[PDB]
Amino acid sequence: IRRAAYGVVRYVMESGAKGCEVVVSGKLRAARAKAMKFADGFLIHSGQPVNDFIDTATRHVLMRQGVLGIKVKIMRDPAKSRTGPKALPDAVTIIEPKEEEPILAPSVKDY
Amino acid sequence: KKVYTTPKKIKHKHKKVKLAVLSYYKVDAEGKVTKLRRECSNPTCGAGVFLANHKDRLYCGKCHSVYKVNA
Amino acid sequence: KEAQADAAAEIAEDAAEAEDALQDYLNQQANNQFNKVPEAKKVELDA
RNA sequence: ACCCACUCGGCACCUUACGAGAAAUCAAAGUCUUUGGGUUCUGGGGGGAGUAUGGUCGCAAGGCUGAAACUUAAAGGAAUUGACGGAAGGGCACCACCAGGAGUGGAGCCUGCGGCUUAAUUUGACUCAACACGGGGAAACUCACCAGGUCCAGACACAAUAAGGAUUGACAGAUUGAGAGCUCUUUCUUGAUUUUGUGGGUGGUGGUGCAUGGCCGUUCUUAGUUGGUGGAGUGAUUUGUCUGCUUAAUUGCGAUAACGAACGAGACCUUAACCUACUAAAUAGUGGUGCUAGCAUUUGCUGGUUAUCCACUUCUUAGAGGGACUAUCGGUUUCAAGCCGAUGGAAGUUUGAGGCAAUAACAGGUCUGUGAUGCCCUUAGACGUUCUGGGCCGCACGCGCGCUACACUGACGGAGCCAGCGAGUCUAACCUUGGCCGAGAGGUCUUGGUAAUCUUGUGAAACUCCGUCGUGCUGGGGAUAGAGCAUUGUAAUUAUUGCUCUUCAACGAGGAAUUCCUAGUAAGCGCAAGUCAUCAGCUUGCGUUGAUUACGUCCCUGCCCUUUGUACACACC
Ligand SMILES: [Mg+2]
Ligand SMILES: [Mg+2]
Ligand SMILES: [Mg+2]
Ligand SMILES: [Mg+2]
Ligand SMILES: [Mg+2]
Ligand SMILES: [Mg+2]
Ligand SMILES: [Mg+2]
Ligand SMILES: [Mg+2]
Ligand SMILES: [Mg+2]
Ligand SMILES: [Mg+2]
Ligand SMILES: [Mg+2]
Ligand SMILES: [Mg+2]
Ligand SMILES: [Mg+2]
Ligand SMILES: [Mg+2]
Ligand SMILES: [Mg+2]
Ligand SMILES: [Mg+2]
Ligand SMILES: [Mg+2]
Ligand SMILES: [Mg+2]
Ligand SMILES: [Mg+2]
Ligand SMILES: [Mg+2]
Ligand SMILES: [Mg+2]
Ligand SMILES: [Mg+2]
Ligand SMILES: [Mg+2]
Ligand SMILES: [Mg+2]
Ligand SMILES: [Mg+2]
Ligand SMILES: [Mg+2]
Ligand SMILES: [Mg+2]
Ligand SMILES: [Mg+2]
Ligand SMILES: [Mg+2]
Ligand SMILES: [Zn+2]
Repeated sequence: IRRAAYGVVRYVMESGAKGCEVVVSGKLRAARAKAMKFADGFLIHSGQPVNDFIDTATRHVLMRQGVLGIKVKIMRDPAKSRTGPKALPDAVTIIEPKEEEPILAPSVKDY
Repeated sequence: KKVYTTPKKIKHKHKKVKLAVLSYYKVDAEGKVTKLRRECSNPTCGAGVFLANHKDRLYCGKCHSVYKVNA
Repeated sequence: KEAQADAAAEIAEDAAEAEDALQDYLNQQANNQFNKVPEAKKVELDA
């Protein structure tokens, strides 16, 4: 239940995702229902960027013992956005100035 | 729940009987075959099928129901 | 470790798949081909 | 007597820690693996047990000395973190109060819940977080209940039966609620499709939401979670993440062994506001002109004319941009974040309102949404399924959401007459204008519309006006009931709804209790949508009219936050 989940997470992460999340709900071998979260990197859970970046799916895995949930959540690197906004609304970048060589009594050139 | 009341008296579906069937084609002697049990008049029935004999009754079975033919 | 290496083969199967490597008949018309006669008998209506 | 310094010896306290400890902490509990100044006593897992036995002391109660068999894998220490507390201290909010509004609670009915009744009155849910909830407005269906009647749609595997017939169907008649061959009478038909048995399946609104997925509700009208380098601890951990300050907010400011960060809040998204500036429109609309009617005449005033043209985009529409960032100035505050007032502004209460919404928790609800499902039960006299009728509406009563009233800020009769969100018919009968007929309900002949084009300007209602009524249960109120006509639907009886007449109840402002709310809000009003053949007193939206009162506090309640205790950690069920 870990080896599989953690395996997925590694492949998705290595596929360039900004982040991803794997949840398993159900019952394995123990009569009581338990659940695990598996998550790495970066994810936002709120706002419009939700629709924009994270992709989710749920899947019912039917087994001998019963049925488990697979909820998978993958977040995509907003830089690569192609068609859409290329960063979270969060992001604010200041452009970096350049060293100056001031003074220089005025003169002038000609053409 | 409740589990089984009932007033006895169950039912049975059908036997279909046994009936060695066609001994009915009457010969006379050797070898003429005079063919008892008259045959039906409708195109779906190719005269292979016949009519049953009851009181007031001549009935085609090949017609599951249709066409009472009375004589 | 067994999960990380699990994704070693997921890359392998993914990287080796980036390159990697008539019964004429026609039963629609065969009933039209077999349409040939001497396939039946019809005679009836006595008495 | 008092003050200063110094020194012996006291009772103590403070700060450090070289050092010690498992730690809490310790100037001894320090100078112990770098282990030795002298000396006395006691302990050797937890129970059994300070019990039994002996000896000894005592008047006694009892003191000293003091076992074992057996049992058991932990008991125990200090500290960390959670959970909880009928501990302390700080907050927050009309699901808290204050200041008020409008009410419910009383009345009639409507509806749901309990109860009783019942052949059955199917069932889930019971404080906020059950009870106008399951989209739950049930005449058949729905349907899970009850009274009775059919069918297999029992795959498939082996076996048995049997081509001399394995099996299928039915006319009439009996029968039956029934033109069900259900069953039976008689006897035609059918042709390996079925049948019988076992194994194995299949359906089930059958059980289990205390076996689950998923979904949802609640905690939460909340503000919390985490990691990088650094500081502390042997360690679990901790500091960061904090007294105060400020914000709706772990929102910030400031203090600071922390610095600088990420999820959540914020940003973001939608919708309602603002564009005489950009792009446009006979499916939106204005101006001008032809055509054209009425009144006045002196040029005018008020209409008609889906294309007779010309021009335009203020109004309508939606693409693209602009705009607000609490701006300007000024008060107050660590002159910090902020806060408040004033001017300007479409807009200054997170601009108003929503959508989205971290970690975590519940044995919350849902197996009665699901061909999502484990397992259990059932599976032909069925808990499958279908047909007929009944029931979910049954009525001494308790509870809850509502609706309509008690009238003169009113009923009633004329008449003025004003919105917005929606919806609407293809292999079809949806939205319906208009002309007739009818008191009405409605009927009939037609017509536009797959819709910014037609219904429709949805001429809605409250409201405004002129009258009739005059405080008298009155003409307020419309329960209950009789009688007739219509509509939906195969079916209306236990009366689907609609109309007309008559009948004319309770209720004269409602005890203890208790809900909801701070601006286009409350409340009053009707409309559209869902449901829908018919049925809204329900719900989800919408616009119309439009106040009184706060702008605060922790008193009640509820809930967070520290502090503190813990022998809980399945965490006070
Ligand atoms: Mg964020
Ligand atoms: Mg947000
Ligand atoms: Mg130390
Ligand atoms: Mg009050
Ligand atoms: Mg009151
Ligand atoms: Mg309710
Ligand atoms: Mg029925
Ligand atoms: Mg049948
Ligand atoms: Mg069988
Ligand atoms: Mg069996
Ligand atoms: Mg089912
Ligand atoms: Mg139950
Ligand atoms: Mg549960
Ligand atoms: Mg669940
Ligand atoms: Mg509020
Ligand atoms: Mg803290
Ligand atoms: Mg415009
Ligand atoms: Mg102003
Ligand atoms: Mg429970
Ligand atoms: Mg379900
Ligand atoms: Mg009911
Ligand atoms: Mg009036
Ligand atoms: Mg008439
Ligand atoms: Mg009266
Ligand atoms: Mg009246
Ligand atoms: Mg009153
Ligand atoms: Mg309706
Ligand atoms: Mg309802
Ligand atoms: Mg503690
Ligand atoms: Zn025949």
